[PDB]
Amino acid sequence: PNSDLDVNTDIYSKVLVTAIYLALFVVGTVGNSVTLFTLASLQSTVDYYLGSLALSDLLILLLAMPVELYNFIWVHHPWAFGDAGCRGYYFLRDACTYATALNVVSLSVELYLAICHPFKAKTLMSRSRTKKFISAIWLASALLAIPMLFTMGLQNLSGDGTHPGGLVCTPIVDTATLKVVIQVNTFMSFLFPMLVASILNTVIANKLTVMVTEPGRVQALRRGVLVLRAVVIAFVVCWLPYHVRRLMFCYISDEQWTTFLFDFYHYFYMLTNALVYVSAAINPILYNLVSANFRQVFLSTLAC
Amino acid sequence: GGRRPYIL
Repeated sequence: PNSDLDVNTDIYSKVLVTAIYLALFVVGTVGNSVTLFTLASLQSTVDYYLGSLALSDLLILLLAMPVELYNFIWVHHPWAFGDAGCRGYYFLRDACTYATALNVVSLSVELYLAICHPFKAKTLMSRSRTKKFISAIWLASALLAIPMLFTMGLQNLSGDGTHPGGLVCTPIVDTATLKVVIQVNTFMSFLFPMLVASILNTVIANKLTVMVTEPGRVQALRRGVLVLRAVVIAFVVCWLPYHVRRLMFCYISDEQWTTFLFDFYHYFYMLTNALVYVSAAINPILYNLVSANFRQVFLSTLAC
Repeated sequence: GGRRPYIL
């Protein structure tokens, strides 16, 4: 039969996750949309980074969610979006995480410079250079996501490999290569940049206390530190189970895979990817809570 | 021994 590819997650849990996804879609899409409109100097250079983040969030909510919600949560087989939709999906997902992880570190660097060397940053990097750096990050992010264009692909996992219902989107490379391509992503998009940003966020948090006479600059910095602090924490917590599941996918041996671990993996998949869409919806919520100037103008642009 | 997930 062609039931060997059926994923047996109960109907109730599917509805539960769908309700969560749809809610995070509404919160996330609206959140990041009027965030871009709100953004449209140092307060302004930071605007390009926040704008770059909101873009990486809109892409994953508009393009990745409706694809995943259909072919990964409800209808597991067959894959309906072609080979390009298979390769482009995992490409877009990896590229955005790199873009986000690099933006956080970039903000951590620039915020450090705004506190420790405010005169060195007085003759700051031109609006043009910051925009070039935003573009460079995106392109570098795409280069790092290249392996996904070759690691992923369409396979027919039916009995004889002939039945259309067995056409699924799955890694098409050997298990050894897959471990390597997953490791590189886990290191470069998660472990490495977050460890750096955490160290920077530790230094800034201490340096800020050390510093504490014309403008209300110190209030703006405090906003800058705590938002960034929350973003790093929110990024780590959300993406940690995600990377574990991917390692779990390829490091568990074939003789080790039972019917329990199979079903556990797919319920785990729901939770890990739910936190992914939380990560792409939390930022506009974070901006509103702390910055008093931003939240009111946010709601004013929301009515408009 | 048993089934392995094909979804990543």
